[PDB]
Amino acid sequence: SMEQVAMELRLTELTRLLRSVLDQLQDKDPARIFAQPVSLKEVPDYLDHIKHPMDFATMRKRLEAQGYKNLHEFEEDFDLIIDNCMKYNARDTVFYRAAVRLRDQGGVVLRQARREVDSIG
Repeated sequence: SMEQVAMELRLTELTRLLRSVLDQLQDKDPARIFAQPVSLKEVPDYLDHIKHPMDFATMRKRLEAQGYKNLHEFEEDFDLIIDNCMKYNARDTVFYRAAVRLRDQGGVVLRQARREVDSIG
């Protein structure tokens, strides 16, 4: 149908906007602490601690399959990256501190993204 196509152009454009959001958030992680999944070879107990692991590469795979239906879904995954880290790692660690800084800096980007998603529809 023509409606299915219109719907698909919307999803494509949301994907476009989320790709730019993802790039901006990932720039706030210059140390690349959150770039890839936590290695189960190197942290064998990780899944005993963290039930839903997340990282920027895994988000990017979902993004490119148009797997985010709305900004809320994408923010959920971003928040997992931060929240998982702040639980697994102690306060006095470079990892925990990196997550705090990503959260604080990401806030600004996400605030305008919400406005853009509502505005452009």
